[PDB]
Parts: sequence; C-alpha cells; structure tokens
Amino acid sequence: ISGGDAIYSSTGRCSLGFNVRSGSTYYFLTAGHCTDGATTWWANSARTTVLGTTSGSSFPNNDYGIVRYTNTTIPKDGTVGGQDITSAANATVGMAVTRRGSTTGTHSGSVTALNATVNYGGGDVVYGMIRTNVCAEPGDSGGPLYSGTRAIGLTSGGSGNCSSGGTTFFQPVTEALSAYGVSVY
Amino acid sequence: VDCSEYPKPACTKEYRPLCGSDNKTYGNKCNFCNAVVESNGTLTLSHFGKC
Repeated sequence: ISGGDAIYSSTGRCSLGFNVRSGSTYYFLTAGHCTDGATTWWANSARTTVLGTTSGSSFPNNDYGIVRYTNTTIPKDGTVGGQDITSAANATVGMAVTRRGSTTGTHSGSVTALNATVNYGGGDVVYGMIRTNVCAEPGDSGGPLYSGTRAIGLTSGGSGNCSSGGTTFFQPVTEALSAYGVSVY
Repeated sequence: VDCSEYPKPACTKEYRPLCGSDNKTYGNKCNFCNAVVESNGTLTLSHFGKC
C-alpha cells in the first residue's frame, strides 16, 4: 500500500498520506480529521485486511494523525502510487505540486499561499495551512501532496471539485514528521 | 442531517456518502449541505449512503 491509496476506519474512507517510520516501527500519516475518533484502520471496504491502529491525532488546530502498522505482511512502499518519495520539504508560493487521493486519483497545480486559516465551522478551525489551486473531493482527505520526490503536505479540505476546479488546503507534512519523530523513507 | 449552519466556505474531504433527491451521491455531509444551500433549499436527503 502506498501514498494516495484508500484507507477505511469504522466511520468512512480517507487516503493514506505517506508511509513513515521511526527506527523499526512503521506508521502512516493521514488527516487528523480522519484519525479523530477512529481506532482501527483497514485496507478494504470489507474490513478484512487490517492495517493498524491510531497512535496520534491532531485536529482541529492542526490536521494530521498517525497510525501504527500492526499488519506484518502488507508491503509498505515509501512511494505515492509509483512515485518515489525521498525527502520532505516546505511549500513555497509558486511551487508546482501534485496530489494523489483515493477518489480522484492524481491532480496537479501550484501553491498559491502559505499559513492560511481554514474554518470548517463548529469551532473546527485549522491554522498554518498551505493553499493551492489543486482540486480534491470526498475520500481524498489525508492523501499526499508532493513535488517530484519531495513530500509536502496532507490533504485537509477546501471547496469546489475536480470538474469545476477548486481550492484545496494541505497540512505541512514537516510539522507532522517533527511531532511524531518519524521520517519518510 | 441538519444544514441550518450552512453554507460553509470549506469542507473536509473524508468519504461518508449521502444520497440526494437529485440522485447524486454526495461525498459527505458538508458537500451535501453546501449543495442544499446552493439549490436555495430545493435539494433534500433521500437516504444515507450511496445513491
């Protein structure tokens, strides 16, 4: 399984962000709004292939979560679909980026602004977000935003869709990496 | 599902589908409620889950 693939919790479906590790312990990052109140994660809608269990969740304010792999045999590729990821970097205005999600697949665009505040309502406000002109649709949450072989962010949300176009905000992946002491590979 | 607190300028992108009266499957409650507002209240919930 790799970045962009579907992941299922007891509640719904999100996308795997990036496979990461600390020492010999493997995890995957995804959106905090997906890990919030989720315990177990599966690789399929049938819930027959277990992935692991939630180890951390940060939402709102931030939008990242981490799941510890408990499935010993499933391949944990350090890629986004076929794309190798070799490091993480900070987004910059004008940067060409690409997102992969379980609903819409792969779409590209540019970073249009940094440190944006997104209000999802009900007191669910997230800060320090990357703004882009990349579209995203339900199911794409937590999917990776990358640029070449560099990991940039995790899909959080926004408006519009892929047909009409839209604005999607991403959580900087560097912040999640630091919080959990993990790294891409 | 109550859409009174809509519209909302942004929606998270998790998938937990709802079926609208227009036979369109809406990806999540936020997308659905924004569509209801956009329809000026004409769209309604048909049932939970995919259409």
